[PDB]
Amino acid sequence: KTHVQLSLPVLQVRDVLVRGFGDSVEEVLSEARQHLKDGTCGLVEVEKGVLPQLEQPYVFIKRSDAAPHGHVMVELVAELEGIQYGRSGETLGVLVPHVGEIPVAYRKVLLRK
Repeated sequence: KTHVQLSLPVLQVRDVLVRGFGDSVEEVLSEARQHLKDGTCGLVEVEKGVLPQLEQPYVFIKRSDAAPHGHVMVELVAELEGIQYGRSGETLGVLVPHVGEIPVAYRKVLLRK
């Protein structure tokens, strides 16, 4: 399937134990896609002071379209030292590994895979 319905646990930035997916744009996009498939991917909602508490490169989910079955269509865009790899809509949040942190909410998304 080109798209997969996912429900992503929304984590508070200060709870997050593993604050990024790796060390290159290509690795973080790779790791993010693997964790999304394995159901081991969390979402942090981006506000003032969140991104400096996480590790670059960042992986964002961005709205790819204006929402089947409640699931917002999203795609992945990475960022490293102010350069983005991908072009998409509004940020829904930053992806991080989920290692059992308690979420505050779930974000229903349709991921272009």
